[PDB]
Amino acid sequence: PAFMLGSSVGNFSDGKMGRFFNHTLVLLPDGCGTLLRAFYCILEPRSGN
Amino acid sequence: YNITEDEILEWFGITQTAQGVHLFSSRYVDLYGGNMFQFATLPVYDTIK
Amino acid sequence: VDVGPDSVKSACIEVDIQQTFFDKTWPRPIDVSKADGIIYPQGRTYSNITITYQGLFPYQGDHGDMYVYSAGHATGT
Amino acid sequence: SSLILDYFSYPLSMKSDLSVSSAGPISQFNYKQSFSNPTCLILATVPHNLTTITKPLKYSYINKCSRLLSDDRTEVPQLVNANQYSPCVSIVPSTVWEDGDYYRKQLSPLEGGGWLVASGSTVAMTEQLQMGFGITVQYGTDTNSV
Ligand SMILES: *[C@@H]1O[C@H](CO)[C@@H](O[C@@H]2O[C@H](CO)[C@@H](O[C@@H]3O[C@H](CO[C@H]4O[C@H](CO)[C@@H](O)[C@H](O)[C@@H]4O)[C@@H](O)[C@H](O)[C@@H]3O)[C@H](O)[C@H]2NC(C)=O)[C@H](O)[C@H]1NC(C)=O
Ligand SMILES: *[C@@H]1O[C@H](CO)[C@@H](O[C@@H]2O[C@H](CO)[C@@H](O)[C@H](O)[C@H]2NC(C)=O)[C@H](O)[C@H]1NC(C)=O
Ligand SMILES: *[C@@H]1O[C@H](CO)[C@@H](O)[C@H](O)[C@H]1NC(C)=O
Repeated sequence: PAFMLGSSVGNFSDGKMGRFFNHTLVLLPDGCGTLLRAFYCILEPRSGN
Repeated sequence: YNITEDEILEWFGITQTAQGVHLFSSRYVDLYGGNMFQFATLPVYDTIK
Repeated sequence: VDVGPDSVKSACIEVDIQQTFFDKTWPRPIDVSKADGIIYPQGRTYSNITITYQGLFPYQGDHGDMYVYSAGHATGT
Repeated sequence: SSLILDYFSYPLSMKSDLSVSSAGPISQFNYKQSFSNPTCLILATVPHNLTTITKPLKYSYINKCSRLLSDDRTEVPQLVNANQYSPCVSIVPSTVWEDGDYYRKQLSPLEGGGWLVASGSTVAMTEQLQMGFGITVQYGTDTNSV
């Protein structure tokens, strides 16, 4: 699975729950799950379709 | 982190202390068993809520 | 303070919500007698003894927060 | 088993606020020690024959941190925990421009609602920079290996 951890909760551009401000911890598997990448970094939304 | 691909059930645990975020798993030690065992000590700066 | 390149143009692919499909029951409560999901002592193991340990642990028989992943739509290839 | 060590800018003026039982703003909203772990405090100064370190613009700390609820009548006090950070840190910048700076932000109803505010104070840069180190040890949290 993929994990998202933080300390701030807010709404998206459409008002739906899920936005996490500031630094956020992300756990994500890759390479068909062989790699287990983790990072507590800053995430920024995109404004596309 | 590297985990070999297989078809064996496993376990994972996550917690936090003042040291940081501790990640526990059974893939490092107890492959055929299943128990928590220390593999990751993420140096987090803030408390996760 | 790191690096990392963006993959493609800012045009995300479409995402749907079909959580009614994902709603199903596969109850797997944890059995502590079956030794599922117990945090080991962090640096001091033991052997062949029965010992009381105070720490962070789950309740016996919790339905939990079971989640399931699914594949996307596809027509042929 | 492990050695944890925090460094910060700490001049001599609030040295008497370094006590655990002190009720000053440093122990109120800035930093609190571990009651259950052995601690050491070091207050040091930049040597003249040492150019490998720099100094901040000015010292700054937080004198007020509380939560305003959505009812506009109830204020919840905040307490700093052991090696933890107050939510007011998320709205207070690292360098405070001037004394009496007031910072405010909106709190979501999932996080209790209302607003979060804080107030800070600044101390002018003296001739030489003084800093503080906090040393805390852990004996059994990992393999005893330092
Ligand atoms: C998929 O993974 C590949 C290998 O892990 C990625 O290549 C790496 O991409 C990451 C960013 O995504 C970067 O690795 C970073 O390294 C920096 C410091 O290294 C930089 O400097 C050295 C020389 O000093 C240079 O050789 C590197 O290329 C970096 O420019 C760290 O601060 C980061 O935390 C991170 O580890 C590199 O760009 C690159 N490294 C290597 C060894 O190939 C690949 O980019 C990933 N996929 C995508 C789409 O990004
Ligand atoms: C681990 O502890 C058990 C419990 O005492 C030991 O097993 C006992 O050994 C005696 C010796 O004859 C038997 O009479 C008991 O019936 C055994 N009890 C059980 C539950 O097996 C065992 O020897 C110990 N093992 C080690 C390696 O110390
Ligand atoms: C966290 O994010 C909010 C909103 O983006 C911002 O107002 C605040 O200053 C940020 N705090 C930190 C410490 O980055």
